[PDB]
Amino acid sequence: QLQLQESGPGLVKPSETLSLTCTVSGGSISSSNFYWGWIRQPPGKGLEWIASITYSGRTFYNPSLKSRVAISVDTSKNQFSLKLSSVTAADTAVYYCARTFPSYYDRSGYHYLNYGMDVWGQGTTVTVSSASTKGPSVFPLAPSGTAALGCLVKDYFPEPVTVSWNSGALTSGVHTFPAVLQSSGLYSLSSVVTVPSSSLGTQTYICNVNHKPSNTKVDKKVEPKSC
Amino acid sequence: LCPFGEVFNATRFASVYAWNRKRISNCVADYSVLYNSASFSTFKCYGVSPTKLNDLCFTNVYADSFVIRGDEVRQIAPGQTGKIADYNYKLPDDFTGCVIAWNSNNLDSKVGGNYNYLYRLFRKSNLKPFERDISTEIYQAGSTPCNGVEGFNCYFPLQSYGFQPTNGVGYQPYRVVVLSFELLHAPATVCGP
Amino acid sequence: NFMLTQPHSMSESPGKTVTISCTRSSGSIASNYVQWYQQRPGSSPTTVIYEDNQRPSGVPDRFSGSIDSSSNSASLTISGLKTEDEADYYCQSYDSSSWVFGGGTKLTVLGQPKANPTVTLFPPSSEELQANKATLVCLISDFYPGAVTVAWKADGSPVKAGVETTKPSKQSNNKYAASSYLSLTPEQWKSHRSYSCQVTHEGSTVEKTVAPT
Ligand SMILES: *[C@@H]1O[C@H](CO)[C@@H](O[C@@H]2O[C@H](CO)[C@@H](O)[C@H](O)[C@H]2NC(C)=O)[C@H](O)[C@H]1NC(C)=O
Repeated sequence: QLQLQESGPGLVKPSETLSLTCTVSGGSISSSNFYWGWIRQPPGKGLEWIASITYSGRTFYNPSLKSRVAISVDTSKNQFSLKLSSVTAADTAVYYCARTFPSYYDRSGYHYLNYGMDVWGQGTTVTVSSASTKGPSVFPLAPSGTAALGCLVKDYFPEPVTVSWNSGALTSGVHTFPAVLQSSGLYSLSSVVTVPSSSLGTQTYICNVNHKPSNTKVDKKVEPKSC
Repeated sequence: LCPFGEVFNATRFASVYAWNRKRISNCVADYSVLYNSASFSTFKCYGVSPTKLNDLCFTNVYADSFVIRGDEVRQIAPGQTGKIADYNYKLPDDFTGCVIAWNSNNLDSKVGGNYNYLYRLFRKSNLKPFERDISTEIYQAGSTPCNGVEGFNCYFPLQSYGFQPTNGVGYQPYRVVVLSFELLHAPATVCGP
Repeated sequence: NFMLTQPHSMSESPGKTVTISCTRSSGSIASNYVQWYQQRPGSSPTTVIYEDNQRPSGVPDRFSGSIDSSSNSASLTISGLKTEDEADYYCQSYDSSSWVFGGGTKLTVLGQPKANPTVTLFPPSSEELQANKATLVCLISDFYPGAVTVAWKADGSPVKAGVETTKPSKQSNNKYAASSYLSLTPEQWKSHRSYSCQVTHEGSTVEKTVAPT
């Protein structure tokens, strides 16, 4: 029942310090039997381990990143954190927090610890950029058995955005398309819900657009066309 | 000397849903009879090394014992999940102690199947650490009431392992002993030599 | 530290068995536990094997892991392959110096039927035109295999500028989606009778048309 939730700034400038936090629920970060670590994945590439820690303070580091890394625990917030100094474009990645399989001793007294990840977080996307956040502009995509209606989420930076419909009450027939990366370097995406044509007079449809890096939340009502 | 022979060499072992606990206190514990044995299939210690136990003192030792199948032994570990950890026998995340298992096919399988060993398959919530549930209420899996009988989406919550000596090892019976090493703000009463 | 080498890509039919290898470049593969992580596109990795051969609860029993000291490789065997198993798979081990990840294997499940794309085309909203912008939105979904070409028309003339089209991406349901956006000035939108999004898939064209209100 362990759940891990990353939080990050979405953006960091080259040469500045990246700070990420992982909030744990369904378990205590002060447990002596586990390590807690960070793994990252650059766009379209493989996994890389960064570091792991346990509350007693023993820490392990990827030797290639070690000199730029700090990792720490905050028991009263049930959190652990990552600091990565002097970031470059190479540090653009999705960062995952994770809890390791538990440490143990075998019958011969050999100690096994920090050897693999058991429970993974959701990931937080980090983009290294000179630019600040840009929040989206949201436009309705009006419908004319079934009808397709949607929301256009235009010109935001960086990734990601999330879209829900009717505050999470409408999930059937929802398709949020992967974003386009524009030549400008901004993103746009669309979310479309397929609904019965007969609902369109009486059922209200609202898209709920979240862009955490700009702290933007936008609700847009999508109303049928009437020619 | 602490009575670890009575636990490990008991002729009968509990079903996991009705797991046995023996409190061990006020005695000298020779753990070498365990860690010098090559007879165990699993021997994993959390927060303590077995090669140090003869040098250590605890307030109490608890010995919990039961039978599960081979591919469920991995559930008897901190942070694990599955039908055994969730609904039958739960270690705490902070567990300090040893999990010791061995194959018991020769004792606990029967031609035609031994159906005496049960586990809980259904429960409304997960067990807390070291909680025991021996209730046999009909489990409501759907939205219609059970009126205390099996029926539409209403199931008896315990299921038999049915151990046959010819099963694959993952489906053979394993006897498990969990030793908990407890440190309270109170005098030590269980010490190594 | 050592390398773990995996095949980049593998394909197999549903119901069959696939085995993915993970070869350790130096020191014994048996010296250190090997894990396997499954990752679907856009999703966190999940652990399917740990300590070489142990399966987490919730992992189907047709996932198994093993070690071959002979080739110095770990293996993940997926028996009874399901379309749900399409994913990237990473092996991972370690020694006293550091963790090591394999480079990942992309598994494709063969035999999926040809599916023509569904195309939805939206004209500019009155709100966007009020903001002096005009985006046509061409949403392409449920196609297999995962390649389309998109052509836009102004009346019957080809559109040569203002088009941005995504790479196809695997949906939940193992078919593919893509989107194409055409940016116009309000004058370009109002000055043509219609615009069209033409989607070609496996030599067949699906077209939608929109026009000013
Ligand atoms: C349970 O019974 C077995 C078998 O009688 C015990 O095993 C022996 O233990 C001593 C160590 O004290 C060894 O020197 C003998 O060689 C063992 N005999 C065999 C046949 O293996 C075992 O120790 C008992 N378990 C406990 C916890 O006391």
